[PDB]
Amino acid sequence: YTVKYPNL
Amino acid sequence: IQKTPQIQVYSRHPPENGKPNILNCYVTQFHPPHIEIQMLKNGKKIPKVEMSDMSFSKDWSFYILAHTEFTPTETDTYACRVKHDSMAEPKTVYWDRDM
Amino acid sequence: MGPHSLRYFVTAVSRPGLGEPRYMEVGYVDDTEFVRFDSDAENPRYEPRARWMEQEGPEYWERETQKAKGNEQSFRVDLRTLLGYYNQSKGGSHTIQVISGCEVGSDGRLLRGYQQYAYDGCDYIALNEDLKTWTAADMAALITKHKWEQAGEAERLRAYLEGTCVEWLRRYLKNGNATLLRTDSPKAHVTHHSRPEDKVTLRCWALGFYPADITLTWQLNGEELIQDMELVETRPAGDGTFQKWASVVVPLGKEQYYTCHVYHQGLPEPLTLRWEPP
Repeated sequence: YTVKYPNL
Repeated sequence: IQKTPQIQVYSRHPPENGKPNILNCYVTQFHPPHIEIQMLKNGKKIPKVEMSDMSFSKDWSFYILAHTEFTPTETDTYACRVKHDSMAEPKTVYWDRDM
Repeated sequence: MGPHSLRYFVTAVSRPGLGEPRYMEVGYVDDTEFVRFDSDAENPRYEPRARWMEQEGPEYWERETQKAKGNEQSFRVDLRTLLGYYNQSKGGSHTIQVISGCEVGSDGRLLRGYQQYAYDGCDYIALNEDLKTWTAADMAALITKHKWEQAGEAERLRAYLEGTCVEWLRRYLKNGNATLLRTDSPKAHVTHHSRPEDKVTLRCWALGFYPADITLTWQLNGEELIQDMELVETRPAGDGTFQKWASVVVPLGKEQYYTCHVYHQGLPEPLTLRWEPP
């Protein structure tokens, strides 16, 4: 299932 | 950097004059994702044209299927027109029932 | 059985003045859309794109939905951030894309983990094969590279790709394997078309096949033509199946010298076809 993406 | 769409125009089934069919416009390899896609019967915009949901490929380009119902005749001309930021003017592809 | 993949493709598109960025998450199991989240709606939610996923309960959907909404707003910031890095107008439309996931072997084990980013259609950053380090693709990306280092995210993402990613991939194949393995064999036939002077065109059609992976050849007396054989890209019928053709220009009267071959995974053996004049 999905991951939380970090800010760029 | 912007990328130019490629277009294919073609039927779901092999055409037979007088027989209902679906005409497809398959647009790929484009970027940015915003795109306007029309299909035309004899110069005239076709009103009911359904668009698939948009996806992109591993190379980042977007692709999308537009389509409409039609009954092919011997003399009706069909085309697909695509306006996209990557191109000066709109791009049009005519249906060739042999392709 | 072969290998397997769980992939998520994500798109964030700003459209300033026209409202909030359009956000989209699409999930694939073995290159087959199976979930989608589309921010363009009053109460957006994660949703099944294959019937076998309806087997999952409202608890699962809620949780993916909430994750996706979080990700959405985070990418919204990323868009403002990126304008900064690149010294860009606050007026233009810009695109962030992400492809991330895991592929495993027949033994259920991790063959490969990856995550790559692109801004406005160009590569931005990527987790290297070593699942520990980053390759920044330009100078703005180096700012993120160093930011993701000073926060240990090369280790946090290493758990996902090896742990939950692989595990859920197993849970997913579980319920979807019978549908996934589906196969529709191509039906093929050869058409005949004119050409100036003493040449003609022979077109080998393959229709109604799934999946899209297929191969067509033409043979002059048992030998593949390569040179100046024409073809189109594999393309969707619109009904779940695919289409391809390949054509050759041959000499008028020499058509029976030519043979078309269709190699597809659903076939007991390759098809062999000839132009036949009724």
